[PDB]
Amino acid sequence: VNPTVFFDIAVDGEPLGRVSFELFADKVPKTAENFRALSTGEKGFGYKGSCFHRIIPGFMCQGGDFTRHNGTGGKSIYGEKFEDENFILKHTGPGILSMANAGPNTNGSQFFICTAKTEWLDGKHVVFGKVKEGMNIVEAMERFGSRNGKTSKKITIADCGQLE
Repeated sequence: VNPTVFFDIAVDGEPLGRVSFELFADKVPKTAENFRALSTGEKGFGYKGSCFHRIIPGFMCQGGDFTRHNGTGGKSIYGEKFEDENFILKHTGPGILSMANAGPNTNGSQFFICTAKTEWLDGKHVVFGKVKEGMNIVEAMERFGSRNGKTSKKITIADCGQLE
């Protein structure tokens, strides 16, 4: 019953591969629905064509700023930034999908994929999904990042949507 969504990743415009996600709608329905709807584009805006603007190897890949492309933008499907739904799920290792934010109850569209256990984020960022297939593609993405997060190649979501 939990939705599955996919991202088709490109690097400087060349296809890299697909990464799918299980979205934990049974535990965090409002947060999972936000990400699902942005991935299908069914509200008229969303992730398709956006970039991963901050990649720090051994740490995480951050994306979802489809409005300013640099970490300062993005917006939810709810017309404003929304609340931290709960912190039931923890940052337990690589593949965890979590919401970026600018402090309590400031969720928009930005998210990150963990590439290591990041337990210091527990209780600060809402975990809402996990990579299902294509962890190897996130590992290939990670190699284009750097210590300060700048990417050495443009990493874009060439296509995205809902699976099954």
